[PDB]
Amino acid sequence: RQLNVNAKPFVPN
Amino acid sequence: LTASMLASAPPQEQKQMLGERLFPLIQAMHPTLAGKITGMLLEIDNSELLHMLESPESLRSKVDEAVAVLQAHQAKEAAQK
Ligand SMILES: [Zn+2]
Repeated sequence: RQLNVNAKPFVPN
Repeated sequence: LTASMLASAPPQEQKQMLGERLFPLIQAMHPTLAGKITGMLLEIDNSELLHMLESPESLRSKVDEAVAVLQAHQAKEAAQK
């Protein structure tokens, strides 16, 4: 369990 | 959303497909940080992302984890940066 805090935000559609 | 629909599309687009199903749920928990958290989670195994989409406790558990790290990081960049 490792997460990237710089991941690009997702946007709904 | 089925695993079949997922193999039908290519990588980049598979996350988009998954994010659409994940967003509403993560949003209910965190209306403002929703976009980011979702983004952070979409870098995980789809097989497990598929699992979370079927297991709320799992989704929530992952969400709280993302929330913690997200804040600890930002807070870090605040004290020094
Ligand atoms: Zn950091």
